[PDB]
Amino acid sequence: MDVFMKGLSKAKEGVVAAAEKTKQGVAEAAGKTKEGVLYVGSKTKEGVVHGVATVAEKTKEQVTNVGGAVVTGVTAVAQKTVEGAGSIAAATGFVKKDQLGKNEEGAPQEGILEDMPVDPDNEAYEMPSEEGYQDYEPEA
Repeated sequence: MDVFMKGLSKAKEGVVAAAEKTKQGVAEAAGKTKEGVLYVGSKTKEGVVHGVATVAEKTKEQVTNVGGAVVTGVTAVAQKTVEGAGSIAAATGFVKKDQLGKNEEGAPQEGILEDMPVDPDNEAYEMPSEEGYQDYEPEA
């Protein structure tokens, strides 16, 4: 599924590039405007600061509520996905390969293989890596 991983990354890259482009365009327009300077906000700045402190306390309480909602979504999504996965496997009938009909076999043959068997097993007890080994002597 290397193609799926590549496609997933491609979409992520597009989203990042789009978000960055929009942010840059907005920042430029926000500073390009000279109306804000003429309008003046120094008086509102002090008012905004007091308002922000009040909002901050209100925001903190709301933030906690939002955090809980976010957790619920994560809990609800993970659980339903686990259940849906099981349902899919059940419908599939847990099959390694999808095939129809029976595999006909016949025409017996005999012969030998020039290439000896790989034999993954080393037929050796071998020592455990837990004991380890010494790379230095006590002398020095």
